[PDB]
Amino acid sequence: ATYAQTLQNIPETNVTTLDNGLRVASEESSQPTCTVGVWIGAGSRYENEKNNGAGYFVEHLAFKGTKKRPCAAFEKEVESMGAHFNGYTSREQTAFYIKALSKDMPKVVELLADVVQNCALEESQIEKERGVILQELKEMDNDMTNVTFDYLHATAFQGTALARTVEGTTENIKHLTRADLASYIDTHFKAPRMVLAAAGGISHKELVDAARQHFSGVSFTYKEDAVPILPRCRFTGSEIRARDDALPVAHVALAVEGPGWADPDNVVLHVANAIIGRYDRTFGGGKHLSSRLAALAVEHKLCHSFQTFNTSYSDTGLFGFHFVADPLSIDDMMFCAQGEWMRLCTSTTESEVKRAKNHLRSAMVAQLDGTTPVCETIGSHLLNYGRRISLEEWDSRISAVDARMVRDVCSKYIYDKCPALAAVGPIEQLLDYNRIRSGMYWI
Amino acid sequence: GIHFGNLARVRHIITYSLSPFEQRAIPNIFSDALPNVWRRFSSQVFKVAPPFLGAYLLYSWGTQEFERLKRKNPADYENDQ
Repeated sequence: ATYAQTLQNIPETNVTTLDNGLRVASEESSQPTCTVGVWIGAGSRYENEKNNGAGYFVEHLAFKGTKKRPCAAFEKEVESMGAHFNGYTSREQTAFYIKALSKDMPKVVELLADVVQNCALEESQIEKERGVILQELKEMDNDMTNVTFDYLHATAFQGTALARTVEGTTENIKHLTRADLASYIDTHFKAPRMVLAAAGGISHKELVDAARQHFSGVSFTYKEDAVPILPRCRFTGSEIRARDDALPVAHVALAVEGPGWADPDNVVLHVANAIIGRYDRTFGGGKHLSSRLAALAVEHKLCHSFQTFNTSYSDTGLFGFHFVADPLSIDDMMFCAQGEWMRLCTSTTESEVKRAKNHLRSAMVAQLDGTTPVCETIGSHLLNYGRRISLEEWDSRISAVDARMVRDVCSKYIYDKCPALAAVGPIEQLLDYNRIRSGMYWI
Repeated sequence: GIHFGNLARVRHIITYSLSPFEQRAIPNIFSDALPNVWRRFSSQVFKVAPPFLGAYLLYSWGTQEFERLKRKNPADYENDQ
């Protein structure tokens, strides 16, 4: 049983489409337990100045009961069967999923459909959640990492839709109407823009059947079955600096525009990020870590942590890094960081990519560790690539990557580009934009 | 020699900037630049100009007065014979 063989013997992912336009996909295994959910192509990016944070507001009511069954009833029924109900809303994607015994795959599918189609939107529950959401905005405001990434999007995509945060504005949350949420749901939670995904011990045909039974309400016009292409979001080389020397450590995020889901180069960018890696003060490896940047961080105590990232989207994306450091080590950290980025475009080695490729393989395999994560892969893949991509395909693609390819792709997206910068906390030591911009060439 | 990082204690200030490549080097020349050059000029002309005008006059005078004293005074030879 070799790695190759195990990859080929993995059960295939089955997909079928209903007449209403909804897609049903699932990967079958022999597990008494399973996860099934509906991945919707909706998010803050689809909102606008007036209904920003509606998709989030909805995510708060999607579990407070439907028309067929009020709050208590809905909750009791789900709880009493040992099932877990979770979900989330991002900028371009939303999801509501359930974990339970394969023995209930069908009852669950009915529950899901009831959630996405007949949300009660209890007028009173809405005012109750209005205050809850307002408390979460103050909680999240202390999450420097997330405040920093929000700011990164706020400036990198300023003037556009991707500039808004998922949770939305205070004004919006204070004034969103029962009608707005309703409108949101109707406008976005639509069959062709959704995906019923399930993984575990489930019958694809039994899944698709319960699907036909509950996911119905077909469309008449053509405007109801077309998936609206979103207007492009302009990337802008710039920086937003939120200074507060009262904060203990500083967060910094730098990034360049990325390609977008469908682009093959993403396989290389991920290998690239694998070379630089990530780090945090609890990595036993210490000064021996393969990641050069990580090694330097340890030697010179450059930061508390740092991480690379390649955040994709339909038509764009953010490729960069983020670090947390003491006010007095920001400059050296940024220096070494930008240094490693130059090394990438200019002097990557075969040994380097070899390691990074391996690291990347076990990374993709790790994202399929359980029913929920695999179910998440399916929902996302069909929603982003319009098809599931096997580990064997990925591996096929990953294997083709070499040093030269890394240098060329990185040079393409990084070298001499104007980055987007977001800095929060005690950032006096972080040099100006011009100096950082110069770190973008020669290495 | 080394100062960035230990300069001042600052809180709650956000700043926004754009790359040099995303903007014009010399923007709004007529709607902003010149109007301001006029503002600046105007607000300083009566502080500066005056004393220089004064010096200029004193110069003129003293120069002319000097040359005037080189001329002949007809009243020195009226009764000369």
